[PDB]
Amino acid sequence: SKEYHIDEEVGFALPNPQENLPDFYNDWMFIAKHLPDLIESGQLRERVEKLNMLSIDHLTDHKSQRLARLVLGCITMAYVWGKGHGDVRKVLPRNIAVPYCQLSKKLELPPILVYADCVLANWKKKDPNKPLTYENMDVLFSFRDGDCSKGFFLVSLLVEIAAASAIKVIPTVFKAMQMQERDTLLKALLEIASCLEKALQVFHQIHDHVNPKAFFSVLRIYLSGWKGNPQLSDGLVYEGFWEDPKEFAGGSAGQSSVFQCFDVLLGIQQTAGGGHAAQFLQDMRRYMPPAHRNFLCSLESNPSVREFVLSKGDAGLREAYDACVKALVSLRSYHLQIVTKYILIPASQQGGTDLMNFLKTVRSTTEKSLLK
Amino acid sequence: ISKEYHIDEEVGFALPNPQENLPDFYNDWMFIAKHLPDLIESGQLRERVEKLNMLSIDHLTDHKSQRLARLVLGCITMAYVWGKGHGDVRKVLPRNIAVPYCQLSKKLELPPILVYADCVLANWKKKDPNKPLTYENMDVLFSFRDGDCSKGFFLVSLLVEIAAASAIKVIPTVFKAMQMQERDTLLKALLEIASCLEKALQVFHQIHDHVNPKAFFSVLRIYLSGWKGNPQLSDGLVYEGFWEDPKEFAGGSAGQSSVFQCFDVLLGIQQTAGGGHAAQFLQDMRRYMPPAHRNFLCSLESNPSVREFVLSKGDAGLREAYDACVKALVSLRSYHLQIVTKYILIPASQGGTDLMNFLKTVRSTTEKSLLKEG
Ligand code: HEM
Ligand code: HEM
Ligand SMILES: Clc1cccc(-c2cnn[nH]2)c1CCc1ccccc1
Ligand SMILES: Clc1cccc(-c2cnn[nH]2)c1CCc1ccccc1
Repeated sequence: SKEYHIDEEVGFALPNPQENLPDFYNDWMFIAKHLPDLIESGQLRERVEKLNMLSIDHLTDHKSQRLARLVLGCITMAYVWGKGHGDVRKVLPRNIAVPYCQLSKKLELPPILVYADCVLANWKKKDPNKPLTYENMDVLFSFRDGDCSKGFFLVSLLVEIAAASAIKVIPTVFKAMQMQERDTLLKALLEIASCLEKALQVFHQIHDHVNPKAFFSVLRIYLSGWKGNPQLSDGLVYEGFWEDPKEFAGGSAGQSSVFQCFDVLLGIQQTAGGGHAAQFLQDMRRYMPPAHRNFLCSLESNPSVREFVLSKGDAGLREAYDACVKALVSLRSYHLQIVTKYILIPASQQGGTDLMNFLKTVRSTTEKSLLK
Repeated sequence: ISKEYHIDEEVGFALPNPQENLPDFYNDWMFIAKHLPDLIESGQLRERVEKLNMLSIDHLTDHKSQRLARLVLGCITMAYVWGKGHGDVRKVLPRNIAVPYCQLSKKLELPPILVYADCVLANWKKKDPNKPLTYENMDVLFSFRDGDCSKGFFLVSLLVEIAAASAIKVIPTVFKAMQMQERDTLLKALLEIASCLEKALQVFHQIHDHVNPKAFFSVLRIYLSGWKGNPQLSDGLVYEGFWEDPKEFAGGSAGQSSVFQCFDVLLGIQQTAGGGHAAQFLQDMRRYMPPAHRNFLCSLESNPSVREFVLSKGDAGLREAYDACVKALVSLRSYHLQIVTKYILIPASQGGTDLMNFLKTVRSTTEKSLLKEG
C-alpha cells in the first residue's frame, strides 16, 4: 500500500490522533470537551451562538484538521439535537457553520459527524507504552453521561484495528496471483481468514461496555443525520455557506472502509445491482476519507481473486477462499444479533424490519459467494 | 493507458471492431434482433420472444461476443417491454430471455437494461474495413423501427466519442508531466486535449443531417426509455426466473458516457462532488458503464489535481491552455443545450424543465471552473 493513509498497526484508523488544538481554538475545545454538562444544564445552544467565527488556516497538518472535524462535528450534533428529546435546531449558526463547511471541503468530507471522525480519529491510549486493548484506551469526546459512547466507539475501533492485520496481506495476495505462486496465495488467504475470525471475538466485548437502553434512547439520537429524516425533512441550513438547507446522512459503520474493503478483495459484489443495499454502500463511500476511497477504487481495478481461484481446480485454494467468505458471513451474522438486542428489542419497549432486511441482504450476498 | 481499463488508442471507450454475428447456437436471438422493425410493425415480436427456448450463455466465450449478445438481448428486451411504441406495455420479461440476459448482465457487471455501452459503443461496423471511421463508411448493427433515426443518433454519438478519444491517450502525459515537473510538456498536452475537444464539437454538428426531431422524440426516445421512476412500470420490471420481485433500472443516457465525465474529473470540475441531483445522477450513471471504465474514472479521481497545479505556478501560458480545455467543455455543453431545445423541447410543444435545469447546472459548474474569463 502507498499513500492510501493505511497504517500497519491500526489500518484505516488514524494513528495517535491529536488530542489538543492550537490555542486559537480554545472556544471550540471548551464546548466540545464539556458537552455532557453543557447539554444537561441547557447552556450549550447559547454558547454555540455566542461563538465568534474562527478561521481554519491555523490548522496546518492533517491530524489537526481531523481533530477539528471531530470537535466541530460533535458540537453540531449537540446543537442540532439539544438534550435529545426531540427539540431540533434547523439552522446551524454561521459562526460555526462556515469553518465547519470550509474545513470539510478541504478534507473532501461532508459537513456532519462521520465514522472517520467519531471512531477513527476519536481515541487515545491511556498508557503509551502498553498495548491497544480496551482497558488501556479511552475516547476523546462524549455527548452525555451514560451515553455509552466510549464503549460503542472503542469496540467499533478495536474491530476496525483487528481487521488491519488482514489488510497488509492484500498486497501479497495480488503478487501471488500475478507470479502464479499457489502456495504463497493459499497462505495469504488462510491468514486473512484468521484475522477476520479474530475480529469476531473482539466483537463480543460490545455486550460488556454498551447498554441497549442507553444506546437506543441516547447515543443513537446524537449520531443521527438529516437525510430522509422526518424531523429535518429538508436538511440543515448551513448559515452563511449554503443558500438552502442540505441533506447529509448520519454516521454508519457502512462508512467503515474495512468491511467494504474485503467484499471488494473477494469479489462479493455488494455494490452490484440497483438495490437499496448496493446504493447505500456506494453512497457511504462519499463519507470516507478520500485516501480510503482511492484505496477501494484501486482494489476494484485489480484482477479478481475469486476468478483466479475458481479457474484452478484446486480444493486447497477454494477452501482458503471460502474461509474468508465464511468469516465475513460469521461477522454479519453475529452483527444481526447485536442489532436485535440493541435496536429491535429496545424499540419494542417504548417499521425497522427494513433495517434487518438491509443487513440480511448484505449477509446473503456474502453467503452466495461461497465457492463449494 | 493500462490496457486493463479497456481504452483503445484509436477508438477510446468504444468497443473496437465489434462482433456482428453470434454462434449459430444463438440464431433465434439473432433473428429477432435483426428484424425488430419488421416484427414490431407486424405485431409478431412478442409472440416470437414468448416462443423462445431458454438458451445457455455458456457458449458466449470471448468478451466481444458477450457484448454483442448483451446488445441483442437489450434491443429485444426494449422491443418486448415497449411494443409498437404507444403504451401497450409488458411488465414481465419472459424467463427464457430474462434468465440468460441477467446471467450475462451479472457476468459483465452491467444492469440488465439497454445501456449506452450497448447501443453506441458496441453497435457499429465499418462498411469498408480499409477506409476511415467516417459516417459514410459506418453502419449500426441494430435499430428499433424503420425511420427511427437510430443510425444517425447512435453513429453521431459514436463519432463524437471517437473524436474525444484522441484526447484520452494524452491523459498519462499530463500526470507524468506534473510529476516530473515538466512545464513545457504539460502545456503541449493541455493544448492538445483542448484541440481534440474542439474537434469533437464539430463532429457533433452532423446530428442535424441524420436525425429528424419528430423521429427522435416520438420513436427513438420511446424505445430507449427505462423503468425507474417511470409510471408506465411504476414498480419496475419482473425478470421472471431470476428475481422474484420487479427491479428498477434507468434507461440509456449520454450521462453514461465515460468521455465527458472523464475530462471533468481530469480538470477538477466537480460535477460529482456535492449532494445535489446532477451530482447524484452522474454518480449513479457510473454504475451503467463497463466496469473497466468506471475503474478508469475513479482512478483519475485518485491522482493529484491539474487545476491546483496550474493554479500554483503564476504561468499564464499554462492557465490559458488549462482554460482552453474548460472552454471546449462549455462550448460542447452549450451547443448541446441548443440541440436538446431542437430535439426535445420544441417537439414536446406539439414538466420537462428537469433536463434543462440538469444541463445548465452541469454547464454552469464547468463555466465556473474557468481560471479567467471576466
Ligand atoms: C450496538 C451496536 C451496533 C448497532 C446497533 C449497529 C447497527 C447497525 C445497523 C442498523 C446497520 C444497518 C445499516 C444502517 O442502517 O446504518 C449496521 C451496518 C453495519 N454495521 Fe453495525 N451496529 C452495531 C455495532 C457494530 C460494530 C461495533 C461494528 C464494527 C465495525 C459494525 C459494523 C457494521 C458494518 C460494516 C455495517 C455495514 C453493513 C455491512 O457491511 O455488513 N456494527 N449496523
Ligand atoms: C437529439 C440528440 C440529443 C438529445 C435529445 C439529448 C438529450 C439529453 C438530455 C435530455 C440530457 C439530460 C440528462 C437526461 O435527462 O438524460 C442529456 C445529457 C447529456 N448529453 Fe445529450 N442529447 C442529445 C445528443 C447528445 C450527444 C450526441 C452527446 C455526445 C455524444 C450528448 C452528450 C450528453 C452528456 C455528456 C450528457 C450528460 C451531461 C453532460 O455531461 O453534459 N448528447 N442529453
Ligand atoms: Cl456513528 C457510528 C460509529 C461507529 C459505528 C456505527 C455503526 C454500527 N453499526 N452501524 N453503524 C456508527 C453509526 C451508528 C448508528 C447505527 C444505527 C442507528 C443509529 C446510529
Ligand atoms: Cl440511449 C443513448 C445513446 C446515445 C446518446 C444518448 C443521449 C444523448 N443525450 N443524452 N443521452 C442516449 C440516451 C438518449 C435519450 C435522451 C433523452 C431521453 C431519452 C433517451
